[PDB]
Amino acid sequence: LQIFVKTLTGKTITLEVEPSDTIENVKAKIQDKEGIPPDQQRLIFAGKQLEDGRTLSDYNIQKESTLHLVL
Ligand SMILES: [Cl-]
Repeated sequence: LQIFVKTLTGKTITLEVEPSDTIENVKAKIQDKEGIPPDQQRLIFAGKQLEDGRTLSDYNIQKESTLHLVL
């Protein structure tokens, strides 16, 4: 599954994940890519706040979906 994550400057991160990856797993991938600590990351998809212990499939996140890092 390929997804995009936009940082707070609009920089695009491209990630490879599985549909049942947790948001915690995605946060670790963003940390590796950009150095942003997971506890400072807050992710939104289609206006929905994503929780660390839930999965991408729980939120209907699909191929080429874009997630946003927010304050
Ligand atoms: Cl896992």
